[PDB]
Amino acid sequence: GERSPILGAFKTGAAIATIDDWYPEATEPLRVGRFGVHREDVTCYRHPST
Amino acid sequence: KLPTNLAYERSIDPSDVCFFVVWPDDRKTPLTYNSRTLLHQVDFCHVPYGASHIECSFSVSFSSELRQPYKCNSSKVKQTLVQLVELYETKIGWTELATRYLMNICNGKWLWKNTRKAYCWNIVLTPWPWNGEKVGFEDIRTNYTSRQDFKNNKNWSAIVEMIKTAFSSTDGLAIFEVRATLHLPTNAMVRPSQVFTSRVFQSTTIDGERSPILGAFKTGAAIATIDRVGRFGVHREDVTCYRHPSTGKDFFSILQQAEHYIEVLSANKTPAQETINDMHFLMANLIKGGMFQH
Amino acid sequence: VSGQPIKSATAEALAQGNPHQVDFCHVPYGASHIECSFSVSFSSELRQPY
Amino acid sequence: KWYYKTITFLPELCNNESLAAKCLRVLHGFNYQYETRNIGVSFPLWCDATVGKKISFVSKNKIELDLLLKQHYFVQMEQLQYFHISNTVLVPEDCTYVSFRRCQSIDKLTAAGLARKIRRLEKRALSRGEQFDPSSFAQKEHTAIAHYHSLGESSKQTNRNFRLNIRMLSEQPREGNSIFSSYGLSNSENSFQPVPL
RNA sequence: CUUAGAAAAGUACAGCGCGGCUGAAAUCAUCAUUAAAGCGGUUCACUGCCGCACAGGCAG
Repeated sequence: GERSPILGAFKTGAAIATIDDWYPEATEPLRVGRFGVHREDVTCYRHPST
Repeated sequence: KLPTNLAYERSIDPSDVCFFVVWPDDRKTPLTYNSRTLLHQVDFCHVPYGASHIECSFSVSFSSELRQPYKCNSSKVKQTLVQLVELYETKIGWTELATRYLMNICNGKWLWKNTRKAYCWNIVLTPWPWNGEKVGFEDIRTNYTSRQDFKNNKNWSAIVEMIKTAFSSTDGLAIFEVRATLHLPTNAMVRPSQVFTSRVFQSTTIDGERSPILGAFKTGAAIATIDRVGRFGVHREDVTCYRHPSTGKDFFSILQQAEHYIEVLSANKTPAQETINDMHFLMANLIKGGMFQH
Repeated sequence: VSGQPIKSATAEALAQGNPHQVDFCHVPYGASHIECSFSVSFSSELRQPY
Repeated sequence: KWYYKTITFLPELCNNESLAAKCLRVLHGFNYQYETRNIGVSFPLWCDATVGKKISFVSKNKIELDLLLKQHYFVQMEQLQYFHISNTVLVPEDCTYVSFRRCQSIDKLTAAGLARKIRRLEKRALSRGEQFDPSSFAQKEHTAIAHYHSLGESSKQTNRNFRLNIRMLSEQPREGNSIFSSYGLSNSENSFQPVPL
């Protein structure tokens, strides 16, 4: 009966899936995506030009 | 120069201040306040008769979240800011900012006006990570009233050191748990934070009953009052704001001189009058965080 | 935008107070430790395309 | 038979709370300097946000009331165009009777009054019994009270600015005693004598 | 200063009988809202009395 804060199901999925560190100049893991998008830095690696 | 996306995250993380009443039996009960309404709401909070001393406790945690921007549209300004932070740390050091942030923790600045008419109030905190006894300050009113008075403490160098390491090393972190003891007069007025909307306080339920509180943001203002640190030198009481954009010493007019500051910090000894103070202001704003988008 | 300061930004205007409303969640005083729990399952649905 | 005279605060920029407080002050002074307590005080008009712009003194004895309104304060304010005084008018039979009772409850409802009450209980604990603990007593979370004006006063024997408050309420139109406390209050310890508008 | 000058279209009325829209169904895969914050009583409602009163009344 009490509303409680939660962590979204898709957000926790975005957490345990942060394993991608195979991009060309990798330093830290990223969320596994079709275009290896970084969030702390806006620009995304693994661009189709690469 | 300002990228379309540029955000920082705060390094100092103060918490709420919860007031406790200590009885002669040393048993502690949460402070409570009365609310009066007319048939408009006015709130009154006083120390109950027979109470020994009011006790206030909160936790403040430092972290190294100013090392790199939280978000950054362009990579150039990201490495610019990172290099600026590294050069400031290596050339000037974190001692001044650490001492200014720690003095407000220890001298009871976060109590605001609650310490106006108290006979004596003590500040004792337990840092983390720690390896010995708790750091203790006794009778701040008479004993500890200056930087020299604070430095003459038994382990003032040790506590201020862990703040420097927390600010310098990545993942570095220092946690303090402050506990004030206020020997207020009989039925003395206690002034907590008033909620935005007459006099009505902020309240959180403790031990099943409501209690007056000092807002986390409000306590952060007292901890960060080192100049209050902000984009402009905004003064709460007198409306006018110093460091106006016309004065050329706001955050943005200083931030956009990042290349010049990088050149100065690495060429020769920086002047302690102009460049050092600008660096202190820049890093103080970085610690607070925020968005510098446009 | 990328220009001189706006003329109307006097001392008072830049130092007024702008209210905000946020949701504040914090550990209650007197507690011991926050506990979080969730469930994740691994399946073999990657072998054959949907 | 009751007789009354009224005075109106002519200036528009004035705190009628303060003016009524001063009026009650001189009234109390007269009620001591002389032994009589015949004259009461009534406000012909009353507003929930402020006491009325007129104060009317009601007494059973005509001579006592007229002599009271010859006090130095009233005379030295009359020629200053700050006061307008009516000579005397017999109480109409169409008037209404209400009581401006002073409330001692608020003085204890306030926080320092609660502290005073607990201290008084501690002192009266000299009557033998188990020593009580102040921790048991606590203030109410919420308090709701009716409208009041709390005119204001300052003690003369000692420099304590005790603030008197009065609550208006209707009462039975007959009470022949015509007695009051040091101030006209309709809450005299003996009885709650009504006053006319 | 009028295609100017003038003018009563009115009396009655029954739309009624009868009806089977029925058969069948998969909407369908993936998803980080994130960063930052003082709403501010300078005095003002104090101190005594009674009553056993976390009762209710007194005065200055």
